[PDB]
Amino acid sequence: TRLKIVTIHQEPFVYVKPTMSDGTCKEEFTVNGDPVKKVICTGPNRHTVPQCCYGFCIDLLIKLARTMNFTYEVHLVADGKFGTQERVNNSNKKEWNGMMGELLSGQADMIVAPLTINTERAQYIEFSKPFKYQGLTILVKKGTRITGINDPRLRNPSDKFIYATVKQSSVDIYFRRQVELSTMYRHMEKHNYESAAEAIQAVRDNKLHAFIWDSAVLEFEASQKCDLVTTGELFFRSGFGIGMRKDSPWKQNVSLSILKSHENGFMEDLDKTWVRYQECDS
Repeated sequence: TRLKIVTIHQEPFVYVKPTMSDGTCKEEFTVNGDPVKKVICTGPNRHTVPQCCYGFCIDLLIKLARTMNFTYEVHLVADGKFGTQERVNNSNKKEWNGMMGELLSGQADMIVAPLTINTERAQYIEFSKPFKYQGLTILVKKGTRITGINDPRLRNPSDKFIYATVKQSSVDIYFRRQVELSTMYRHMEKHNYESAAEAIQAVRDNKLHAFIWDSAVLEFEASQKCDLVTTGELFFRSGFGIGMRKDSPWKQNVSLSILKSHENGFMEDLDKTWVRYQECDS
């Protein structure tokens, strides 16, 4: 009877850590001194095992479950991707990968993660109203001089300045579905990473010069690591929403909960707990 919730590792929305030797999760406290709420999330470490999950989206999940009175089980997307539609098995048959695919196949009943709301996905699933308003920006090593998405080193691609995004993500599609961005798309196609964490590390290690990704994630990362910065103003706006199959019995109630959370300070408090609370030190 409990909902199968699928999520993905993506700080500060979802942290994923090993359980202690006894199988439980380490007792930690937020910046406010409150216990950090932790849930067991099974997924690849390959090898699939129980792990500890917490963060902005986990607090949101707990709030939704309480408000809507439902039980759940959380697992991390098996292929580690957000989701794009592609031909499979060397055929012309198209299927969605990532969390999108799991939701459509029934492996998941609800996607609770920093999932971007876009038109392509909305053609196959239903989204709640946005639980977070953000956009796209660019992450670079402090010192790198880039104006933004219109910088010549991005518009006139060269092996001297490498940039990329994450494979099978909404950002990949944003560029793929725009002829005006064909040159850029062709460049990133040869450099895209499997996960945001790896791309961010690459920028830090000087192996990737620019990482194009969600501003909610990049601004947090850049604000916690003083060697990393973002290019400032977002070049596109998008929201994160809860994902459900079309004609789901949870759609209306999920959006009602999100509305209330935007109205009473709950969402704002999540930002003060998980996003803006301290200076760089990582």
